[PDB]
Amino acid sequence: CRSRPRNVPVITGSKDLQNVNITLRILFRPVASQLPRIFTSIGEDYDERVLPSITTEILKSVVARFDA
Amino acid sequence: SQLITQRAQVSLLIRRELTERAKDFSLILDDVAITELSFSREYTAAVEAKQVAQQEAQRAQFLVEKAKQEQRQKI
Repeated sequence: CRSRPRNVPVITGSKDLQNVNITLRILFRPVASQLPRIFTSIGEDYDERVLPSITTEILKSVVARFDA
Repeated sequence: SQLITQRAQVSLLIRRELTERAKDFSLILDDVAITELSFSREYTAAVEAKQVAQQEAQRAQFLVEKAKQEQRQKI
């Protein structure tokens, strides 16, 4: 339940449609109380199932609206 | 050019900003410096070419002095 940083690169198309490579560091950690549920659904390895999806979809959401 | 000259303050500012970025990552920064700053090919080469242009104007100035001496020599 301590903290870990995770780097997600995104080759995002900008407004002028320039393929810009942007590496985002997300520091993160789990939640103390709901670690039971976290294992019932996901397991011990909660982190890796999540960070890439949200981070890629969202850097795309952002830099899509932004230019090179 | 400022990154090269004003580089001490470049170090200071980059150090403040990375200190604030890396504090969230649970590590302690004490002493850090910016050490490599190179630019591709052309600034130094063109500066030296400008120096050579000035010194070549002077070289042609003494070509002009030998033009006086050939002036009166061939008179």
